[PDB]
Amino acid sequence: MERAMEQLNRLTRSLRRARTVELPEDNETAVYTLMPMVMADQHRSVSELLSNSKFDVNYAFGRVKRSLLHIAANCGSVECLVLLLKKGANPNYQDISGCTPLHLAARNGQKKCMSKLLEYSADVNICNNEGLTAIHWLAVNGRTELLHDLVQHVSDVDVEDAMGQTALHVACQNGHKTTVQCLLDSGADINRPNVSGATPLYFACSHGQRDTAQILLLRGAKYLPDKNGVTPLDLCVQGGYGETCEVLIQYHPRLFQTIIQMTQNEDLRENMLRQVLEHLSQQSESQYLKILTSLAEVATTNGHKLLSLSSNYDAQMKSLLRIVRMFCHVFRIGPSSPSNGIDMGYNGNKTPRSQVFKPLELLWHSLDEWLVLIATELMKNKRDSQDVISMTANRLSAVIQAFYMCCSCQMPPGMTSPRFIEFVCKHDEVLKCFVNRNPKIIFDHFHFLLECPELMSRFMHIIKAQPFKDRCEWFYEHLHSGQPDSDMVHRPVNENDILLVHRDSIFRSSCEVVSKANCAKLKQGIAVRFHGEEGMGQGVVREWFDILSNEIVNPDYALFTQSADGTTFQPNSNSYVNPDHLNYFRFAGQILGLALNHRQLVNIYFTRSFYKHILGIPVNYQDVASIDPEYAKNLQWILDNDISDLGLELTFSVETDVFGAMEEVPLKPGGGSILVTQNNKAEYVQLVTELRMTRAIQPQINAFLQGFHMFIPPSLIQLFDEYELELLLSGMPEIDVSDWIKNTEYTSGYEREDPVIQWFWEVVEDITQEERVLLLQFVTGSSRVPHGGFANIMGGSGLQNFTIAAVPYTPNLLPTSSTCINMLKLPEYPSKEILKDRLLVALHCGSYGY
Repeated sequence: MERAMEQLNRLTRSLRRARTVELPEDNETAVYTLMPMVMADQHRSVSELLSNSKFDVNYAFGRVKRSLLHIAANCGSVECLVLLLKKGANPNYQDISGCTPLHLAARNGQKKCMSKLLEYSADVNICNNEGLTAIHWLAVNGRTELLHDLVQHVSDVDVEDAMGQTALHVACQNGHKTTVQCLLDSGADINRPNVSGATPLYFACSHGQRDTAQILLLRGAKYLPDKNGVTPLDLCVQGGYGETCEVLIQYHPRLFQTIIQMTQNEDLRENMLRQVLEHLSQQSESQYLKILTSLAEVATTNGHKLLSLSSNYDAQMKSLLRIVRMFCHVFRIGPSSPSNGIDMGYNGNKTPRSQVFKPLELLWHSLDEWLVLIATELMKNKRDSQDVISMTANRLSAVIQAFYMCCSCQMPPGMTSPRFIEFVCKHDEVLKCFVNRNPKIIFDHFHFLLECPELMSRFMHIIKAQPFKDRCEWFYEHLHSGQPDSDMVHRPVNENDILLVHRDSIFRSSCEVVSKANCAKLKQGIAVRFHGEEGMGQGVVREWFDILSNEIVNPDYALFTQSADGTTFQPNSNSYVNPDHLNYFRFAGQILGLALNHRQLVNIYFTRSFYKHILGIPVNYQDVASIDPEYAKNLQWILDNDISDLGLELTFSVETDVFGAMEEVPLKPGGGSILVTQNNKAEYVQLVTELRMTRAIQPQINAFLQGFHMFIPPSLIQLFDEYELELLLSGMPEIDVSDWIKNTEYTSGYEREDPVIQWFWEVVEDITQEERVLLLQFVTGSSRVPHGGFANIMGGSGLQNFTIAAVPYTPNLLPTSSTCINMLKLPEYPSKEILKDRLLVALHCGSYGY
């Protein structure tokens, strides 16, 4: 058979060293003298031949200071151990490690070996130098049935290890149940404390173990704390261990309520309790409602106490909100059936809303009363006015946030609560006193209320009379201190996402590289690199933007063209000729947010119209001057003379090239047959402006916004106008006043030093920086200069100069501008008081309408 080699050569090695020889005088050879023979099952014959000998095993061999008796416990034979025990070989003799032969047979499971040592009265209590013993060694090793056969021979089981831990305390820490099954049968103590008071119970919950804690309760363990007071319960929380907590509750239902009281404990990890409750909510519906209803009684308590003027603000204020993010989170998970998964809570299925929101309503009735005060206050105090607005308005704004957080749970994604709406209009006169009191509360408490887009759409009540010098700080303050739509605050960190740039053609190459790379991966110092060239750590970056700036307007690509003013750029309507047409546009919009979000500027300026579309704003008829003034004039004739005197009627459906034939298409959808009624030409002026650009462009423009919106929240930059926006991109320009004085050209009636003009510039010197800059746009659109300055005016109608002309009339009329000529136009203001009254007043309303 296969193991016959072992059968034969067990007899052979007897012959090969048959003649007897005494063991070595040295410690190195004795292990060499017998170790193969013991393994080779000579254990009986060696016990026969070494019955006559003169050496002892305890003269330990080699560096390790072990014995063959340790090997005797290893290799698993007794008949040699018969003779070894006749010699009196001390089992409790130890290595340098302090270990025994027993631990080997324990480690190896040689049962009969473990027996005979105790027949020699082995001191089991001798721990090694590490402080661990056999019984400890086995429970961890999960070897129980021997431990039944072992522990029976001793009564000192309670005797601890070096540190005080019993094997029972160990097994619970490891979850070795059947081990524990035997130890208790063998007379183990249950509530035996460690030095710290740690029962085996405390150890199990630390480990997150279920089934053993079930058992200790059956056999009648006790729920106790440690020395410092920490319970088993606080562990499973800190562990996130849900199912173990469920077991305790079957035997101590008082604990459920204790959980709920933990949520107002600041020290805990909110992202652990979600594991617990979200688990128990799924456990059963009869538990489910008890949870939500139980949460609210804490909320209703804290709120009335929050409104109490004695309570400290910041403490309770999180303690409330620390609850509701779950309470919202649970309802969107919805009612889960008894011992079964989720149910929706649809109509007819018990109306969860009928009960759970009920305890709260006192909070909202309580709420409205204070606001009713303030209305009577503000209305009746307006002539004779610490003020409660100054004192406690910070508090209420905590609660109003609670009223959007709750109501938006019982509506679908992205859909507004109607009940919230009516609440706003009732008190709209009051809320405006808070925003003017503190504008940037809008970022913290009223965040979603006024920056969720469809609400921002609806809640323009406030966004206008939102003060505007607020914006003046906020070109930069809410860029540098962030723009908190949850993400313009901190960045991720990314290193190994390097871009290989193709210097020879960056545009087409980088089109690919970006569309691969992911979004948040690029909100950091971008790893700009070329093919096989380091160049610079990051200073190379600026080449990438600055160069792409001129390559988008690379006219051979046919993306953009100049205005009639020759200075500003706009998208080419006939760009449809391209084979690949739209995909390039998407590349652009991805750029600008990165120039923005990393707050480095760009040198290009576009036409004023193109900004109005980005902000979703409508166009006016002046915006046609970029493409062709003649239509703008032709549209002006319509306003110059009403249709009452008109003989040539217009059609509301006109031949137009849209990258096709001169197709006559309706100006209004379907109503292409009507004509210019006296009450209808306003729309005719309107749609010719819109649908000349829109219909030709709208497939193009949108791809730009998909990427520009990718890295930017649209809800924020509705903040800015169209005249504040171009400055974040190309920087606040420089203005030499003298250079602007010298290049003037006075004409059409005015002389260069009449009283009015001397008094004009007197007003300008009083003006700020962000208003003179808007004057320039009002007459040139363009907002910034070339190198040579105003002496090197780009002009556009040629490189012509900042010019002025007259339109004489009494001060009733206001200024006007002609852009392409880069000329200003002024009705006369015949006095310095007229100037000091009308001009100072006329410029502002003239320089911008609200």
